[PDB]
Amino acid sequence: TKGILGRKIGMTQVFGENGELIPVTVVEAKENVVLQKKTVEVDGYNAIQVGFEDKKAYKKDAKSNKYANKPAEGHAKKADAAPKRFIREFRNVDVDAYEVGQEVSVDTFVAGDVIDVTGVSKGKGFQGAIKRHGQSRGPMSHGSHFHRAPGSVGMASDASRVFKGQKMPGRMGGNTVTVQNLEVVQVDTENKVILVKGNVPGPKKGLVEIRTSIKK
Amino acid sequence: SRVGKKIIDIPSDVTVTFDGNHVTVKGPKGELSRTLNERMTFKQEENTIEVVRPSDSKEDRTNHGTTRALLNNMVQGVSQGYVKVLELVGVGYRAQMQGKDLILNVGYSHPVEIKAEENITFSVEKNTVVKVEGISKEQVGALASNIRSVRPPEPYKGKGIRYQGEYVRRKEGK
Amino acid sequence: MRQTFMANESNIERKWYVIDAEGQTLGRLSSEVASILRGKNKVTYTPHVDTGDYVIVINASKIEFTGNKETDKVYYRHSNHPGGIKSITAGELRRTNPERLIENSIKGMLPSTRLGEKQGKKLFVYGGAEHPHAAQQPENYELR
Amino acid sequence: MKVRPSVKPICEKCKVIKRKGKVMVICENPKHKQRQG
RNA sequence: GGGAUAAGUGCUGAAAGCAUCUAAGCAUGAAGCCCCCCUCAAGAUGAGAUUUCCCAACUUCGGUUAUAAGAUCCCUCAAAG
RNA sequence: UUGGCACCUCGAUGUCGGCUCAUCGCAUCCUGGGGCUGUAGUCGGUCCCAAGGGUUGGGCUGUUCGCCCAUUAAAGCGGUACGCGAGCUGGGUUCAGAACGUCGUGAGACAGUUCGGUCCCUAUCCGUCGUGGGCGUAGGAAAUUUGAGAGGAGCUGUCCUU
Ligand SMILES: [Mg+2]
Ligand SMILES: [Mg+2]
Ligand SMILES: [Mg+2]
Ligand SMILES: [Mg+2]
Ligand SMILES: [Mg+2]
Ligand SMILES: [Mg+2]
Ligand SMILES: [Mg+2]
Ligand SMILES: [Mg+2]
Ligand SMILES: [Mg+2]
Ligand SMILES: [Mg+2]
Ligand SMILES: [Zn+2]
Repeated sequence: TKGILGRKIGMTQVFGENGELIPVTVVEAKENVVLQKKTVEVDGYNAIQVGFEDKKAYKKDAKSNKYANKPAEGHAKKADAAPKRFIREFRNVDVDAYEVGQEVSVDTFVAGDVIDVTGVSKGKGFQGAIKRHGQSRGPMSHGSHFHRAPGSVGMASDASRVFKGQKMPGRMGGNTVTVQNLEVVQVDTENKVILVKGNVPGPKKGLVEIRTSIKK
Repeated sequence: SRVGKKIIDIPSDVTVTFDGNHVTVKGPKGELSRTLNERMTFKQEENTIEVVRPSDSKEDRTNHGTTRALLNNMVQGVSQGYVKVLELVGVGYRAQMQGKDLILNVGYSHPVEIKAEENITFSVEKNTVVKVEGISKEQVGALASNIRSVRPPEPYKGKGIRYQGEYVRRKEGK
Repeated sequence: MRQTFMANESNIERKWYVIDAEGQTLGRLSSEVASILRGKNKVTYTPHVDTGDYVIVINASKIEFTGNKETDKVYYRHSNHPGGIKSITAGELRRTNPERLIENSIKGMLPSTRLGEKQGKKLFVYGGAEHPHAAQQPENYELR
Repeated sequence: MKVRPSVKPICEKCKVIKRKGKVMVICENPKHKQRQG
């Protein structure tokens, strides 16, 4: 079981051995370091905490997340590492295989590895029931005054209320999503890029977490 | 309980040891240990054992008969053992032994393998007869049932795994 | 003339007790603990204040049932979602979460009031024979 | 199996028994197998 | 895939010398049940855990104070709205 | 279901069908597990367990039904004010016009027919879907988290081989 953190760059295509067009997503997974190792003894569970992407060192009057705060700088320093923008825990990996301050390389994954990619999906803002919940529209003509409305939200005196889980307009997207059983097409060590077959959630520049597929 | 009243005669070779409710019986073939009913009281003689029920209540009467039988079975099992024989019927139905484990071919695309259990012996004769031998009557019975369950006998032609002395009802298909 | 004593926080003294659940029927243990928690065993018992004592229950895993309750006594909980009814048997609850089984049993015998909720918070239940409240210096209590 | 309120022996061989609190009939003839319900 | 089950199917077994899947005991058995998979989740007021950062003077000795780490106002913005 | 009764509502509890959105029961249509069979096999019949998921598009008619075309693993049956008109429609029905048959001396009338015919409302409270602020969580903070709970998902065909 392996895990790495990367940023989504975009999509492209690669030609397979038989000349099949393979839709791919380019992920850059440079600057991964094991910040901390969590153990059952101390934390009650085993995990490695990986910090990805170096951030600038602490300064006195930092006004942004670009510069590490004193708490963050200390945590990273314990691992003898530079402060990191993104930090995530991998429970799947074996703690013994890793040492604190160790670099996690893209070469950990190899071509043909089946992986699960986790990321936050693209935000869509306030969205109606048709787009958010894939509901059918009402008639567009024939006297209709019902087009993009959600429909009846209940029954009558029996229940005299709307049940929890009724599908209504609200904020859509910006949700954690895991796409399972994706494949590593290629690993570029020089550019620190992993090529994942298919597409993964979130905008370009978004954080992606790549893990060995849970289902095998 | 006439069964409960009947005494169990210990074979001279076999030795029965009672620790509280639990009883450990040692014989030439093997040693068997079980826990008998707490209420039942056991009187032991060199050549025989008697089980005694405290009350004539149904619960005591029921347990008395069972307790006697369980002790009797253990004693007989260690002395002589119990064996159940199963006979495969139908063309292409064969039994073979892979080490301790038994391999059964019974008109299936996949071969069926039954793993051997502790205190049980699987033996095959002619590839059409399988015998299960063990100290425990229950253990032999269970494994025999499992072997028989792999392919139960069909009514029309009698094809399947059956107990050697089992009777199968026969029907005419057409 | 009005002469009835009224207990108040200034004069109330709460003790700590340990009760062993081993070999005890759930309900019979439960009803006794409920009275101790509510101060019913004190002469200074006052309704509008908590005069009760803290109770530690140990060996909750070893609590007993009669008849076929282990399989036939079912706890039902609703999530407030349509079709959101969830059930686990008393026996399974004893295996998985014995502390909850005891806790819910006693709390169901306590009043559903602000005071009643407070009195239930004084109950500490443990599945094993060991508890972490040695500092409270609890006293063993034998159920009547 | 016959599931019926009236469970009774159909033939001489039929035997009335109780399993798990249910009146049942067992017999060599499979047709006469019964369970009260 | 796992655990426990339904209707079932048994093994051993008496009450009831026989018999009997059941009473004691022991197995097996469904898209179902509890998990396994995904998501939210400590206002879980029972408010949990780990790592790191900050740590002084006054004072009526009761406590206060602005400051620390940190975070905002305001401003340039978008992957967010 | 057709009724019986006339108990809440006549200072108003909108009524058929469809559309939108569902939700629940199981007496189960399909799929899963079984028993018996007048079960050779392939198929079936009947009964038991089982509500997890699934359960199509058309022609005619206002239709619900129902018949039919073509499918499907299957085209389940019921409750929810015959679910849902402050969510939609308004074809039927249930105003004023007109006409046919019929009845009436007539004015008119007909669970007979025919054509035409105004569907209002800026959401206070609960409920629901989203999204912030306060305080708490015995110092003040930055990150990473455990999971008590809760939600989601859960369906199937055909073909090849044996
Ligand atoms: Mg449409
Ligand atoms: Mg319009
Ligand atoms: Mg009859
Ligand atoms: Mg009257
Ligand atoms: Mg009114
Ligand atoms: Mg049923
Ligand atoms: Mg209606
Ligand atoms: Mg309405
Ligand atoms: Mg109209
Ligand atoms: Mg009329
Ligand atoms: Zn018969």
